Amino acid sequence: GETEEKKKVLTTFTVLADMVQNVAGDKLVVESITRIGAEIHGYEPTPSDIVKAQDADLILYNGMNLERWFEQFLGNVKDVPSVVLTEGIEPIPIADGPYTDKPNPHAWMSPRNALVYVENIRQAFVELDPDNAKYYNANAAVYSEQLKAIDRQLGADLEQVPANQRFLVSCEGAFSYLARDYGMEEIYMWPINAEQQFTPKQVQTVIEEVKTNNVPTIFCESTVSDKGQKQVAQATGARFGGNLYVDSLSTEEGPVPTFLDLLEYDARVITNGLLAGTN
Ligand SMILES: [Mn+2]
Repeated sequence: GETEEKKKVLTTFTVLADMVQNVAGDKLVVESITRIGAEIHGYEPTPSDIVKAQDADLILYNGMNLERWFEQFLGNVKDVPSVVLTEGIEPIPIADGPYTDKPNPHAWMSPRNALVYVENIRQAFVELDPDNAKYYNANAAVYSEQLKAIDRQLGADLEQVPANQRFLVSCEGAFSYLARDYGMEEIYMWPINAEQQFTPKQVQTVIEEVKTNNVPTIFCESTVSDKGQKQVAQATGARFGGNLYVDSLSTEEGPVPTFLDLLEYDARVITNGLLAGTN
């Protein structure tokens, strides 16, 4: 009597992938629809993506319209349970552009929020695989504990840059939750990823705001263009920080190979970017 196989949980992108894989341990086999630095807001699902979902015992997604392409994707697969890892989180509405004041989906950029992400991942696993409950709870318990610990570090990290200098300018406004948590003023080229290609007025606005605040370093993300941000960089003298990570982790090489890494790093390169470097 063979013990049989392990459940297949599918997730929309690489960040959620690392989160779930940390609550599943070796009990479940986790897979992610998208591969590394890919625009996840409007990714087009290949046939393989469709077939996977069909042969997956559970599909976990962010919700809050993060993966605009989900509703459709899930539409063409029979009864494969689906749960939104975002349930419980009180959203921050979008500022402008299309999706005017709809929910900002980037809630996982808030360690405080990441905790409810992990509770829901946990709950779905005990129902999906009741036998391995113990493990999932032991995993989540350990995982939750690290979130809290890094949360302390994040807060103790950003409070360095004085209150009236805590300006986090970026490409997409994905760091809104991280900003609210650690009292920062956000400055972005566009609210959320959409029709996009942004506009010269959006970059124009970013151009003045940086000046009306003397932000020494400005960043962008590893999933969107940097052609727009750099302009504001070499036309405002602000130092162009590298890429911050939100909608996708990185490789085994490079930084941000794990979500927890993602938090420590983003904030770490943010804190010292707002410290010196005006001229
Ligand atoms: Mn995004």
